[PDB]
Amino acid sequence: EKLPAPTGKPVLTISGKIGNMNVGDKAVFDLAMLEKLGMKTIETTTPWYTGKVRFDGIPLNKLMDLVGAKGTSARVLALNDYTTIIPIDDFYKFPVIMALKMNGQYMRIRDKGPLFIVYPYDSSAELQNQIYYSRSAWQVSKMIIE
Ligand SMILES: Nc1nc2ncc([C@H](O)[C@H](O)CO)nc2c(=O)[nH]1
Ligand SMILES: [Cl-]
Ligand SMILES: [Cl-]
Ligand SMILES: [Cl-]
Ligand SMILES: [Cl-]
Ligand SMILES: [Cl-]
Repeated sequence: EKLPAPTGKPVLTISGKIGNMNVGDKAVFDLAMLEKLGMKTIETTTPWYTGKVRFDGIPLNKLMDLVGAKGTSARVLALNDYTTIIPIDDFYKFPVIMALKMNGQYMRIRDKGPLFIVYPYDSSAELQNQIYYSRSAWQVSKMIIE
């Protein structure tokens, strides 16, 4: 089905090698649109917090299927200047999510919110390294499929 236009203010903008766009050559999502997609939880320890933290968000695998991603990598840009490149295969290899809530509460824009890419770190020794930590971009605003 076609992808609708955002009614609310945009929180995420996907562009690049995508097949489904709603605003020009881009897939723009308001918070409401993101929540229409199924949610998944990740309960894991992290190098940013003490103990386990509960992350609720949308799996990036279904997010890629929704925009019809046809690239190999994803250039993730933070609200300011942070940049990270994630191989799309990570989304199919791992149940990575785009977190919206942390401990059942929306993330504050001042902290990691509104969007935060999280991997299930404690689920695999392989995920316990800087590679995956560096790709866990917070305050996400744009995604470019390359
Ligand atoms: N927005 C944003 N997200 C980030 N996600 C992960 C990491 C890494 O843990 C390291 O700090 C840098 O690779 N740094 C950042 C960062 O600076 N900014
Ligand atoms: Cl809004
Ligand atoms: Cl909204
Ligand atoms: Cl769904
Ligand atoms: Cl390609
Ligand atoms: Cl292992």
